[PDB]
Amino acid sequence: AVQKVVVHPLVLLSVVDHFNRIGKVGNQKRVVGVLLGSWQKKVLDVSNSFAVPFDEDDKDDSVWFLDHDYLENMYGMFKKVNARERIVGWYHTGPKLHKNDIAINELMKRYCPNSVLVIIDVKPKDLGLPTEAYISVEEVHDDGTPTSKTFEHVTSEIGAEEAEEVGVEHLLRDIKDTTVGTLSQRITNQVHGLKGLNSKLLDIRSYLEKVATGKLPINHQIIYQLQDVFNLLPDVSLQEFVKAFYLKTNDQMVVVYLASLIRSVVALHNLINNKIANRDAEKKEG
Amino acid sequence: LRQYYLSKIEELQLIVNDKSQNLRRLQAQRNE
Amino acid sequence: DLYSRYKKLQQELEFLEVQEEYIKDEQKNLKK
Amino acid sequence: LDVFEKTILESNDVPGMLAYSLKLCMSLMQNKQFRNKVLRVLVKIYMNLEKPDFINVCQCLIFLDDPQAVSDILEKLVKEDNLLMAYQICFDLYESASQQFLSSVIQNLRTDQTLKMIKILSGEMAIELHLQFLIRNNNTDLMILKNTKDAVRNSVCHTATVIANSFMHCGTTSDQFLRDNLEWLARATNWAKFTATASLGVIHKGHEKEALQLMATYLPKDTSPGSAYQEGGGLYALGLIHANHGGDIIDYLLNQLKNASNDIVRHGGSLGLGLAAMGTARQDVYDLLKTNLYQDDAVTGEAAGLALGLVMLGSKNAQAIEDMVGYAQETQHEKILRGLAVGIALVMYGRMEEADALIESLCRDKDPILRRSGMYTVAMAYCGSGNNKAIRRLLHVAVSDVNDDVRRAAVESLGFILFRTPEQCPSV
Amino acid sequence: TRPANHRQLTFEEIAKSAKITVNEVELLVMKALSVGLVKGSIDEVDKRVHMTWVQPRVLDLQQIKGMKDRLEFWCTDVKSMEMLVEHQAHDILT
Amino acid sequence: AVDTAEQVYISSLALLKMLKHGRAGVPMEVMGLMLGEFVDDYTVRVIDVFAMPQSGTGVSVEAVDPVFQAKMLDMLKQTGRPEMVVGWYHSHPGFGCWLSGVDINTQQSFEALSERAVAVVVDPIQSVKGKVVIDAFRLINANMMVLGHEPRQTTSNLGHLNKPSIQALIHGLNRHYYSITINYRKNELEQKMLLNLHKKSWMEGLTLQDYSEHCKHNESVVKEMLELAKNYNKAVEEEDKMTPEQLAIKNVGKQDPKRHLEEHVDVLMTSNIVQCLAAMLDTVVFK
Repeated sequence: AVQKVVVHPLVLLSVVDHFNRIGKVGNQKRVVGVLLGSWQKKVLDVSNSFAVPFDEDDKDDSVWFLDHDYLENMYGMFKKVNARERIVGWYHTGPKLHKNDIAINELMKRYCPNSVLVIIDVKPKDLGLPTEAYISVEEVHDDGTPTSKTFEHVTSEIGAEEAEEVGVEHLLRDIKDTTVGTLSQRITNQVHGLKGLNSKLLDIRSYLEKVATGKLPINHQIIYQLQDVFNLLPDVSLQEFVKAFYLKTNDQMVVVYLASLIRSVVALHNLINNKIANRDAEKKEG
Repeated sequence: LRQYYLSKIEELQLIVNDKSQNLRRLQAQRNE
Repeated sequence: DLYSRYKKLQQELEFLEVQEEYIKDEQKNLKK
Repeated sequence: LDVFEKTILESNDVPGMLAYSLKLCMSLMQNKQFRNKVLRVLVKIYMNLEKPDFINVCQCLIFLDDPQAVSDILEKLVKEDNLLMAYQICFDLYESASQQFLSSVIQNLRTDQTLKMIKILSGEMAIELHLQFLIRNNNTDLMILKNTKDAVRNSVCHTATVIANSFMHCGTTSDQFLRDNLEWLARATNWAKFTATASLGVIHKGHEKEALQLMATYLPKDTSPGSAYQEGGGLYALGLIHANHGGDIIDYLLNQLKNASNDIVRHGGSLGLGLAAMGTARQDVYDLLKTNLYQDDAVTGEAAGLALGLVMLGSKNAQAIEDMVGYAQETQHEKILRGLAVGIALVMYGRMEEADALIESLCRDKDPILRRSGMYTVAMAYCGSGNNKAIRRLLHVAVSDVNDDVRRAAVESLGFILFRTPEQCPSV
Repeated sequence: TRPANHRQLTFEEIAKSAKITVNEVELLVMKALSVGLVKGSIDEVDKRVHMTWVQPRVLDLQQIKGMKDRLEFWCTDVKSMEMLVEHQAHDILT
Repeated sequence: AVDTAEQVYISSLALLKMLKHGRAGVPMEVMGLMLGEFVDDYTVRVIDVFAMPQSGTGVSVEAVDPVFQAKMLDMLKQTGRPEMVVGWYHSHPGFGCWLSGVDINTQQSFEALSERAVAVVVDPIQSVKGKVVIDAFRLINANMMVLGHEPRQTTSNLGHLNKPSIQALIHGLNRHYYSITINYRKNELEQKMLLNLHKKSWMEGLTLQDYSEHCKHNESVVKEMLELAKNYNKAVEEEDKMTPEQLAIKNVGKQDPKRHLEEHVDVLMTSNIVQCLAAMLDTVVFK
C-alpha cells in the first residue's frame, strides 16, 4: 500500500499554531488543514502544510464545509512558489478519529488518489508519540454489509532534514537533555515502554468491561481477534527456556565481569600516577 | 557527664574533618 | 564555651552536606 | 524547659552569666514553637526579679509579638511614674519593631502619655533628630563631583550621574551642589529627567517641615512644562520623601491618581503610592492600584506590580496572591511580568514554611520571569533564618538551569539568607 | 477446552472422544493440518500430538468475564514491576 | 520621540521556516516578508513568516510581480490571524551577517511605510546544531550623529547579554543602523509539544535486538580489546623517563593505548546491562 509515512518537524509545529489561531473557544474546534509532500517511493514524506476553513456543529454529524476554492487557490499559490510539492492528504486536530471524517476524505480524494490522514494530538496529555496516520481501504465483511470505508493504521515517525534539525535543536534550550548520557536514557525508554503498555492495557480493559456489562453490543470480531493474544505469552516456568536463559545470562556476565576488571586497573594506574607525580613535585617545591 | 559532652564533639569533629577532606577533591575536579 | 563548641560543630557538619550535594549537581551538569 | 527555669533561677550572676542564655538560645534555634517556648520563660525572670530592667524586654517581646504584654508593662509603668524608664521602650519599638506591630499596639496603649503616644506613633521628633544630626554633623565633599564632571556622554555619565550625586547627599537636605548649574541639568531625552526629578526626594529624606511647597517649583498643576515627565517625577519624588509615613501624603496621592492622566505621570504617582504605603494593607490603595494593573499597558506593569506587592508586604492574603499569580500568566508583554515578579515576591516576607506551597507551585512553572519571581520568593520567605532546605533548593534549582535569565538572579538570592552569619558566606 | 497448560493431547483421548480406531487417528489430525485450523505436530514415539495454535471461535458472556479477569491479572503486574524499576533507580533515570 | 530598550519576539515556526528557506537557496540570497504586530511601543512580535517567488542574479536578488504578495496577504486574513507586514528578511551565506550597501537601500523604503520596521539577517552556513546565527537590525537616521540614538534607560540591549561582533563593526554595526536583542516566546500548547518529538512507543522500549548479533558483537569487541591491552602493556612498561610535556608530543602520531580502553568499557557495559535488564523485564512482565 503505502508502507510508512515520514513527517518533517515543520509540519506538526505548523499545526499547533493553527490551533492557537482560532482555537479561542477550545471546545470542539476540529482544525483541518491540507498536507503537502512527495511520494518519492512507496515510503512517503511530507514537508509543507497550509490552512483551509472548517465549521461544524457539536451534534448533527453531516453538516460541514471543505472549501474547494481556497484549496485550489492556495494550491496554485504554493505551486507558484514551490513546484516540487503536491498534496498528499489532510490533518485534523481531533484527539480521536471522528465519524464524519470519511466523508471529508471521500470528498478530497478527487485531488489525491490515496489521501492519507494524520491525527495530531495538539494537547498530548497521554504519553507517547503523536501524529498517527490512517488510510482508506475496503473491509468487506462476512456479516452481510457489502463494503464500508473505516480506514486502517499506517506506521509513522517524525523525520529530520539537515536544516530543520538545527532549528529544533536550538529551540530545545529550555529543556535538559540526557540523551548524550548512556546507560540512563535506555532505562527511561524502558520505563516509557512500561507506561505505554500499561495505558494500552487499561484502555483494552475499559472497553472490554464496558461491552461486557450490558452496555454496548458484543462485537463478534475483536473478541476472537484478541483471543489469539492469550494463546501467546509462553510459559516462563518451562525447563528448556530457563536452561537457555541462564546459559545466555552467564555469557553476558562474563563480559560485564571482564569490563569491571579492565576498568579497575585503569583506575589504579591513574591513582599511582597522581600520587607519584604529586609527591615528587612537592619534594621539589618544598 | 561533662566528658560525655567532650567525646560527642570529638566524634562530630572527626566527621567534620573527614568531610572537609573529602570536599577538596570534588572542588579540584570542578575547577578542572 | 563547650555548648558553643558543640553547636558550631553540629552547624558545620550539616552545612558541609549542602556543599557536597550542590557540587555533585554542578559536576554532573558541567559534563552536559 | 521544666528544670531550665530552676537552673536559670539557681543562684548565679544576674548579669550576662544569665543574660547570655537569651543570645545563645536565639542565635542557634531549630524551629518556631520551641523558640517561643524558651522565650516565654525569659520575660518571667526578667520581670519577677527584684530589679526588672525595662529596656531589655522589647527584643524578647518583638519575637513574642504580644500586645497585651507590652500593654501590661506600660500600664504598670504609667502609674509607677518613672519617665526615665518609660519612653525608652516606646523609642525601642520604633527603632526595631514592625510598623504593623506598632499600629496594632497604639490603640491598646492609648484607650505625659499623650506626647509619648505621639512619640511611638509618628516618630516625627526622632526623624527630626536624625535630620538635625545629618545637617549639623555634615561633611559632604564636592571636589570628587568636579572630578566626575569631566565624564561627558549622552549615556549615564552626564544623565545618570545625578543619582550618583544623590547618594552622597542622601538625606542631607543640601542640594547646593546640584543647583550650582542648570545647563548641566538639561542633557536627557525624557528618561533621565525622571531620575533628575526623583533625585530631589532622597535629598530631603524625612522632611515633613518642607511640605508640598518644597517641590511646588516643579509640580504638575503649578508650572505645567512642555515635558510632562518632570510632572511625573515630581509625584515620584514626593512619594520618596515620606517612606513608611503614609499620612496626609498617602491621601494626596490617593486623590491625585483618582483623576489621573497618561501613564507617564501615573508611573511616578503609583511608585509614590507604593513606597509611601508599605506594610499598611490599605484596601483603597489596593483596588486603586489594581485598576492600574487591569489597565493592561506595558509601561504600567512595573508601576502597579511593585505597588501591589508593597502595600501587602507580608500580609499573605489569598486575594492578592491568587489574583496576581493568575494575572501573571496570560499577559503577553514583558514590562508587566518584569514588574510583577518582585511584586508577587513581596507578598511573602519571611513566613518560612507558610510560603512553601506557592513556591512549589511557581518555581516549576514554564515562565522564566515567574522562575525569577520564585527565586526572589525563596530569598524572602526564608530571610534571616538560613536553613539548609532553602539554601539547598536555592543553590540547586538554578546553578544547573537551562536558562541564563534566572541564573543571574539565582545566587543573588543567597545574600538575603546568610546576612545573620556572614562568616562563611564567601567560602561557599 | 484445556487452558494451554497441558496443551498436548494423548491419542487415547482422541480415539475415545472421536470414537475412531487406534491406527486411524494420525491421518485425521493430518486432515486438520491439511486445512489450517490446527497448527500442531505429531510425535509418534510417545504417540502424543503437541499443540501450538487453535483457530479462534465465538465466545459468550461468562468467557468474556474470565478473559477480563485474566487481562486484569496481566494488567496489575505491569504497574507492580514498573514500581520495581522506578523505585530502585532514582538518580540514574532522573 | 524615543527609541527605548527594545526587544523582538520570534515564534518557533518563523525560525524553522527561516532556516529552511535560507538553506534551500544556499549559494545565493533568498527573500521573505515577516508577519507580526507591534504589541506595545517597547517590543515587536513576529508570529509568522512567508516567502515569495524571486529572481536571483550572481550578486543580487529581486522580487517578481507583487500581485502574489497582495493576494497572499489578502487570503491569509481569511484563515485565522490577520496581521501586517512588520518586516523583511533575507540571507547572507558565508558572509559577515551584516547589512550591505544595497541591503540598506531598501530598508529606507520599508521604513517609509512604518517606523518600526525590522530587518532580519539569517545565515545557514555558519549556523550549527546547537546555535543558529541570527540578527535583527533597525535603521537609524544617518543625519543625526550628534544626539543619542537610544537613550538606554536601562541596560538590556547593550554589552549586556550580547557583544557586538567584528565583521558587523566593519560593514556598519553601530554606524547607520543598530542591532536589537532577540528572545523567544513559547506558548504552552507548543511548549509541551516541542519537548516530545524524539521518543517512540512501547515496542522500541521493550525489544531485545537479537542474541546472535549480540554474541558476535561482544566477541568482536573482546577480540580487539585483547590486542589493545597487549599494546597497553608496552605503553605502560616503556614510559620513558622524560616528563609528559614531550610525551604528549610523541603521542600526537598514531599511538592509541590508555585512550581506547575506557571507551570499550563503556560500549561493553552500557550495551550488556541494558540488554540483561530488558531481558528480565520481558521475561517477568508478560508471563
